Amino acid sequence: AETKIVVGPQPFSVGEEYPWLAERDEDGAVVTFTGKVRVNALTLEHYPGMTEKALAEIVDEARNRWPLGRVTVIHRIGELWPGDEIVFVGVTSAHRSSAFEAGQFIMDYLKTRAPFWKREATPEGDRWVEARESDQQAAKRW
Amino acid sequence: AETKIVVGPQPFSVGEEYPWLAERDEDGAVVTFTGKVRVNALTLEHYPGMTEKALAEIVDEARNRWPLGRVTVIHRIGELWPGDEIVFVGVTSAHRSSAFEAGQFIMDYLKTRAPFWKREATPEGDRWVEARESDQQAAKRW
Amino acid sequence: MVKVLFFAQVRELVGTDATEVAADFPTVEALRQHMAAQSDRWALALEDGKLLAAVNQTLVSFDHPLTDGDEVAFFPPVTGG
Amino acid sequence: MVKVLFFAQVRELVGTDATEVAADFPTVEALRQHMAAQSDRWALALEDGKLLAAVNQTLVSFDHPLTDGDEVAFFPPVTGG
Repeated sequence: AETKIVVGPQPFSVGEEYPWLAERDEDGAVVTFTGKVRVNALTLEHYPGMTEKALAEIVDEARNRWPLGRVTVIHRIGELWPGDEIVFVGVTSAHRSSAFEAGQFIMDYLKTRAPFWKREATPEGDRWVEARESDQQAAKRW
Repeated sequence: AETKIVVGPQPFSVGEEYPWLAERDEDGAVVTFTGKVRVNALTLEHYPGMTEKALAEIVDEARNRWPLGRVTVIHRIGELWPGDEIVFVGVTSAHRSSAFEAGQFIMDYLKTRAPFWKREATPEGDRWVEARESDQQAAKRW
Repeated sequence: MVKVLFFAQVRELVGTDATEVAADFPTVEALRQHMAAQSDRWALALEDGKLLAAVNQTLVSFDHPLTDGDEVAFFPPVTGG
Repeated sequence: MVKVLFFAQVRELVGTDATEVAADFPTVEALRQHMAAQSDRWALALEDGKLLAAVNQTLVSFDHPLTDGDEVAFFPPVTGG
């Protein structure tokens, strides 16, 4: 089935993205995940080309493990603010367990394999966000 | 945090429900699930009063297990058609694993503990949908 | 007295939504047995180790005690979602 | 020749986005060692058992072989999502 991958600075709207995902009657289950930034600007650096390739490869692997219908993955770049939605993953399947599992798998892999880096603003200078070993554990369990 | 529970015949729109769920900046993760009917009308019978109580109790238990922000659970009743969205669960949390886990927990419990019954239409008469032991397994694992 | 409600296949087979029975029974199972023994359609409706019950709008095992004023519901395994 | 790209902290410390190095190295690690040995800022930038690498836009272990024409990227652990 079709896959939509978008990497860009522009905001997205779940209300705009959901209808396409939910279009097919054969997909009884639709799961979405939205990740947001929780005054100090965050910037999201990325590796042009590899980022899109990586995201496509993650969805490819998810399709090998689960029988998925439509999938959408959107990740923003450039400067973002507290409260901004940064990432969207939508997955459909005939049944709910595949949609929930694949949705979480895609995020776990995105967090460990997609070339993105966050830098925060803070009063006295910029600070690169630290990665977490817990995300390595979340990814390797699958 | 606030909980929204709705049981009624009226359709819902994820695009309408999502913004309220996603309002709070402190909730970095938003998970939704939509279940749909995959010519022959389906009717959803329910137990007035107990249904709303059951749904409230499921969300209560989810809040005991995970640190959840806003939660929405909507389940339709009356006559529905193939392609109609029947159920919506939305959960927020500071982090993604709690939102994914709680979202699936709520659905697993709804499928085993919420008083709803589906009857299908078929050419030569009505047929009550059969429950699945696999849903009992999905619920009891938590 | 106990108010008894029925849903789905159970409701269709017994031919009513509800009935108020002015009698005391120790448990849900005791009530079930006495209702089932009324006639063939009642036995068909209230047969099974799948059948579910609620007392005062809480799911309950069939050994759950009953008192005057309780609401009891008999229904099939749920199929929502 | 190998085209080498840098991102995030690695990019900030080396002071460039990219450089084309006209020399052969057997592996990513061999390239890393030779680049790191240029100066103090280079050693700081390309230090670590956390550092990641990609060859031709695929994540790769540091023993991955290199040939003429490859694109190699050095960067910190990713923090998207």
